[PDB]
Amino acid sequence: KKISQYACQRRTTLNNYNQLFTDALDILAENDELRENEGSCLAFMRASSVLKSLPFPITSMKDTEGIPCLGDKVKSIIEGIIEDGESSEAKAVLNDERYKSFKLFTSVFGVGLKTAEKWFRMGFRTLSKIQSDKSLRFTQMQKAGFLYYEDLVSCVNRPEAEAVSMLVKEAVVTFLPDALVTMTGGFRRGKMTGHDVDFLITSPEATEDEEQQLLHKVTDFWKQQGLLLYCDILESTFVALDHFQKCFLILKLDHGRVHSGKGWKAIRVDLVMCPYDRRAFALLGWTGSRQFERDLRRYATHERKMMLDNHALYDRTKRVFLEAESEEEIFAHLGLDYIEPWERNA
DNA sequence: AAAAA
DNA sequence: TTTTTGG
DNA sequence: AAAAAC
Ligand SMILES: Nc1ccn([C@H]2CC[C@@H](COP(=O)(O)OP(=O)(O)OP(=O)(O)O)O2)c(=O)n1
Ligand SMILES: [Mg+2]
Ligand code: NA
Repeated sequence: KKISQYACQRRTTLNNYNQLFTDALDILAENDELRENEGSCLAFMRASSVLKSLPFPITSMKDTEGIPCLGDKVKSIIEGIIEDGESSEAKAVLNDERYKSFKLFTSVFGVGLKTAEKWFRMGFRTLSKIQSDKSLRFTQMQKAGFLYYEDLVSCVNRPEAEAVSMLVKEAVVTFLPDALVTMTGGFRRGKMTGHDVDFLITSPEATEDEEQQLLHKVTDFWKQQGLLLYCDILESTFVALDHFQKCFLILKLDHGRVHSGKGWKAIRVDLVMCPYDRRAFALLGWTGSRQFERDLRRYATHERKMMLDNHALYDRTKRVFLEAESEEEIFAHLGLDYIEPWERNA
C-alpha cells in the first residue's frame, strides 16, 4: 500500500493523470540542469516521476499525503497549480532568455550544454544567426543537425519506427542470418512517438570478428543505396555510455516504406551490438526509461549491495557475477517483482 | 531538493 | 547535522 | 582533449 521512492518498485504506464503538475516539474528540473544545480534537478525529476505513476489526478493538498519525493519546495509548486491551474515558477523559467536560448540551441543534433552556453555568451539568440555566421566552426554532427533540422525536430511515429525496423532487420539478416534484432527504447515501452528508433542486435553463433564487422557491413550497404545521411560508429571497449559497439545514424526513410513534399524523412537511428550472453543486461539498459534505469542501479547499490550496468550484475558480498538469460532473471536476482516494459515509463 | 547515514 | 544522488 | 552521441 506504500508507494516506493524507487521507480523500479513502481508500475508507470503511459496514462498520466497529473500532466499539469509534471509538465511544470519537468521545466523546473530542466532549468536546474542548465544552472548546473544537479541536486535540485534530480529532486524535481524524481517528484515528476512519482506523480506519473499515480492512478488518479491530485485535486487537493491532502491528496499528496504519503507520496514520497514530495518535499516542501515541490508541495509549494503543487499548491500554486491547484490555486489557478498554472505554475508561476515554471512560467518565469519559460520567459527567461537564457532558458529559451538553451532549449533552442540544444534542439540541434550535435549541440549540448557547453556549445549552447558558448553561443549565448557570444550574443546569439536565433538558429538563423548561428547558421549564417561566417566565423563559427561547426562539427560534422552539427552540420547534419542543421541540414536535417526540421525532420529531426519532428517526432518519429509508430508507422515510421516499424518501417525503420524492417530496414534494420532486412540489412542485418543479409550478413548475419541468425541475428536477433530487438527494437528498444520508448517504442518497446509502448510509446507512440520518440526522438529516435533504437535497436539491440545480438547473434548466438557469430564470432568476435563477425560481431565487429556487422555494423560496418550494414552501414556500407545503406551508404551504397544513398540512405546513410550521417554515421558515427563507436567501436566496442567491452564511470557515461556503455562499451558495446554502437552507431548513431541518420537514415533516409522513403515515404513509400511507411504504411500510415520531398518524398522522404530523415530519421535518427541507434544500433547496439552485444555478445549473446550479455543480451539480457543490454536489453534492460536500452529499454529505459532514464529514471527507471537510474533507480534500478540505485536500488541495486543501496538496498542489495550489488552493482548493475548494461553489461553485467555483480554481487559485492558473494564476490560473484550473476548471470541472466532474460530480464525476468535480472529482476529476480535483485529481489524485485517483474515490471513489464510498458510499465517502465517512469 | 529530498531522504539516508 | 553531513552525505548522496546512475556512473 | 574537449564536446556530443545513449
Ligand atoms: N541518460 C540516459 C539516456 C538513455 N538511457 C537508456 C534508456 C533509453 C535508451 C534509449 O535512449 P533514448 O533514445 O534517449 O530513450 P527513449 O526512451 O527512447 O526516449 P524517446 O522515445 O524520446 O526517444 O537508453 C539511459 O539509461 N540513460
Ligand atoms: Mg530513443
Ligand atoms: Na542537441
